[PDB]
Amino acid sequence: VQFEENGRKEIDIKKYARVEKIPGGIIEDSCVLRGVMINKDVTHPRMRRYIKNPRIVLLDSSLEYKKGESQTDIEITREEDFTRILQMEEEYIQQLCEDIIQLKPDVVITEKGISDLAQHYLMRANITAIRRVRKTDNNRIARACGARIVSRPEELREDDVGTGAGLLEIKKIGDEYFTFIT
Amino acid sequence: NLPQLEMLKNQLDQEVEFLSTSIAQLKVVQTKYVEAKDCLNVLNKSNEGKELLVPLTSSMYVPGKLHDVEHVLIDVGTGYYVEKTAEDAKDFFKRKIDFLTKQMEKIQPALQEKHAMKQAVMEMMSQ
Amino acid sequence: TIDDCELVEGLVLTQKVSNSGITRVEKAKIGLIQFCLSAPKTDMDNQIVVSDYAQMDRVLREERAYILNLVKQIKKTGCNVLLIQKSILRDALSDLALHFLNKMKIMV
Amino acid sequence: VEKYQQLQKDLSKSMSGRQKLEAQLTENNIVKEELALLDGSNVVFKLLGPVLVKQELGEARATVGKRLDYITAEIKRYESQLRDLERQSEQQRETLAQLQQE
Amino acid sequence: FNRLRQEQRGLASKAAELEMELNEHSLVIDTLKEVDETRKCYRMVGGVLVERTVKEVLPALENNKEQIQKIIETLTQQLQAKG
Amino acid sequence: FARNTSRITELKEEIEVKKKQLQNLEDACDDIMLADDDCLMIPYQIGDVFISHSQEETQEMLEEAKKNLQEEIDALESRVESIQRVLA
Amino acid sequence: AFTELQAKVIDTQQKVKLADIQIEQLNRTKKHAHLTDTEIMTLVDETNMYEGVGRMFILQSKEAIHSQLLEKQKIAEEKIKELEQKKSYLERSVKEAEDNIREMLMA
Amino acid sequence: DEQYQKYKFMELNLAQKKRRLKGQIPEIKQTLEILKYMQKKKESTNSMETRFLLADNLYCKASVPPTDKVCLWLGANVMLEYDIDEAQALLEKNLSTATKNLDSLEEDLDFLRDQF
Amino acid sequence: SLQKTKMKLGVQVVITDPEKLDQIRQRESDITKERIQKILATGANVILTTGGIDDMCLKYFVEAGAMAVRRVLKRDLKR
Repeated sequence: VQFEENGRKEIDIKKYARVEKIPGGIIEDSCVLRGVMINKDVTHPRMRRYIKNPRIVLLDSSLEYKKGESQTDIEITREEDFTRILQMEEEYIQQLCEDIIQLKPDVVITEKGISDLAQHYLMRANITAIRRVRKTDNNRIARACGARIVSRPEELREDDVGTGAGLLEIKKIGDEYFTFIT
Repeated sequence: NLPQLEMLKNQLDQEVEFLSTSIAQLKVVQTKYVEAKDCLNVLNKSNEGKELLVPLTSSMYVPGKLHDVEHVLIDVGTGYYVEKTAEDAKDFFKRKIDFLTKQMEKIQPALQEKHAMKQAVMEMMSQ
Repeated sequence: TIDDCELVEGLVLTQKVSNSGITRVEKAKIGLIQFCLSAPKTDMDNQIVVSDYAQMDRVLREERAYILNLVKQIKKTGCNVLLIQKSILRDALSDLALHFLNKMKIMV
Repeated sequence: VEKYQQLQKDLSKSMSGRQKLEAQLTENNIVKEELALLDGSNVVFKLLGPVLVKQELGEARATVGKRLDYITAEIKRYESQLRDLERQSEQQRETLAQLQQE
Repeated sequence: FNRLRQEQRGLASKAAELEMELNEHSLVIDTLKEVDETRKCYRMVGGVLVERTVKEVLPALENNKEQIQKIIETLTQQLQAKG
Repeated sequence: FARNTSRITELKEEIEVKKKQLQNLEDACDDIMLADDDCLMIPYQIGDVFISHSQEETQEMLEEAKKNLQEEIDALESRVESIQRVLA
Repeated sequence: AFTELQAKVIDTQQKVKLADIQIEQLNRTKKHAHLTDTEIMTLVDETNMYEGVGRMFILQSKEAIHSQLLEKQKIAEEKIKELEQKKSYLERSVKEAEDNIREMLMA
Repeated sequence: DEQYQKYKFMELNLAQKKRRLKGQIPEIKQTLEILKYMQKKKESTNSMETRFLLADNLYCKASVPPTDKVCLWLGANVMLEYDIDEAQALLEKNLSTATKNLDSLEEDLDFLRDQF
Repeated sequence: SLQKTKMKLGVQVVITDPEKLDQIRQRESDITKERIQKILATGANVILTTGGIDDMCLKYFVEAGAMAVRRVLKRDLKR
């Protein structure tokens, strides 16, 4: 871990890594995962796992279906407006997620809320989204998968976001499954 | 620190409850206008002049044919007159309802938006 | 500036009057005032409930006639501009009475 | 505290009337503002109780304008009582505190 | 306190409101019993105004009590369920 | 028992408002006698009904309301004065 | 900090308290509509009849009663199906957000 | 002791009764004298253009013949119509006699409750 | 900085159009052909642009010759 640099190969503080708190298993065979690893949130796998689809992508976009874009407005007043708003949100979210196909990820990383109309498009496109990651995790996966953290999509392309094949497994040490970016 | 804040939280709760009574007032003010909109459809259906059974104060009913849609009337202000004309009685009290409903939006939108901070104060009070 | 200072006969004072032909008046009759030009005032500005929506109108419609008689008396006095005393020890002045006394070209 | 409570009561009974007049005024403003331009569909009369008399727009305008001036004057009256209350809140409230202290 | 209080209050009120409705439907019977609702009359049921001889009023005004009575008795017995 | 205030204050205020209403009714009578004094059409209300027919027929209820107000209200003013004097 | 994310999850709970109210209001009003429909189907057996909004009664014939017992109840019907197609959306909005917040944010 | 609190509670829960009762009294008055003063003579005389309530905010012009028919409701289910002479006879008791008991159960009840 | 994404001013996503949501950037890129014609008429053959402009957007001006240079910052802008 020296690709991050200030003129020359230089690693930053332990925050650039992350410890793990499994009470189960045995201390005699404990080790450290090759790459980034997501914990203390994952307990069951996504509905598509053990598949290998390259070029991991990561976002911080408020991709939730709502009245506004980054904020929630007052309750709907024009009762007919909902029919229009559902279609406009569907088209808008699909247009945003179209450029996710430019990378064809297996796991989408979203700090803000991934949305069901986005996740339906992703599963139709054989893509999955992991949600509720921390701020440091954005940089963690960005470095691990060979990407820069980008807030909102369509500013992404292969070998500049993500490198190589996305090969991830979710398995349990103890009673809880954990996401392992292997 | 904590004790004085908890003591004043009772006054905060009482003012929030007063504003909650205000929003209950908000739910109870729409009525007059909502049955006004419901009674819209009577006007156009009876513009030839038609027999009506109508209340006198609240509890009385007396038969009588409505006529003269050209001076249908609404009360306003300190004793001023709103003489609704015939064509208005068919179609234009729809926009009059639109404006009364606009005042109804002064009630619901423009007061729920400022009671958003009321609910925010409720959420903050947990600290 | 400093050089534009001057000696002035009579009086010069800050603005009060508006929309009363404020451009200029010849032989402006100036009248001192130390008496009220508004509705009577008490614990409230009225002697009835401030929520008697139908009633303040029906009483101040003749209170307006009263202040109109006052300003008409000022007119028959022959005034052109008025000189009103310090305010705090007195009730305020009704700006509508000012509006009426404007139309026959009298300032305050 | 006597003076603070008296000024609080004055504030309350002035603001109740001010708020009720605001509640009716928010409606009369619009009603009259389209009424001044929708002539023919409505015509100005006075419903002064259980009777009707033909009425002209100008005296209604004068009435609403002097409502506005009256209520603004009442607003400054109320807010002056507010400064009076906050001024008494120091010393008229220290009246008891200083007698309990010494 | 609260986790029991609001549950009991809601389950009581859900039929206390219908008990008040039965109170209204029982105080309304005075017209039929003594005010002589027997002639040819323009009877209304809310929203509708029927000119009919009042034959159905007795079954209609008994069918509401025959249900709401057992509803309110069930509420009264449910009040004793847990203390 | 010094119950006078609880039994005279409301009567005084209601007599005052009824006198104001009677004065306003007299003002309305005067107004219909000079403002919109047109014989041909005049909406005049008896309870919950307009009839735009009465010009001189308006007094048929103007006097009725006048006396039914004034006699009852000054009789009840004597009543509240009686409530005052029975205690003092 | 997680304070604003916690604000969002409490906002989702507030939206749940919106959801239950917005479905229960319409299901009670629909029950009232069914009661009115049963009453109107019962009372059509007689002819000389009046309807209105309560504050008035307009005379008609029987075919007008047949027309009115359908033309407004069918609007309430189309509106109830609108409110299921809205409630499903908003209940998805609250429930899936819960599914992705409760076992996720505690990390 | 508890005397003050219970006295205030009784005063409140009886003043609410006062407010409610003199709440329904004015409109039942109106029901009596409006009809008995205008209609009983003029409507029985000749048919005129009239004003009737369409709603409590929508007021519509009307005309009435000598219909002389009146209807009373005490609830959402039970109706009876009457002539223009017996209707006021049945209505006049409902206030003229009702005031004597309800208001004596108000004025005299207050006189007692000042000690009760 | 013309962008496919709402990182800078001028880009919006509230529009209710599956096309316009994307081709607002394309329309702006086609309009900027007028701007590069203007800079060529003034005398410039390269235009520098602050951060947030897409490299594919730079291609549009590279093809026309009036190429665009990315990554100039606020201190560069003020200088």
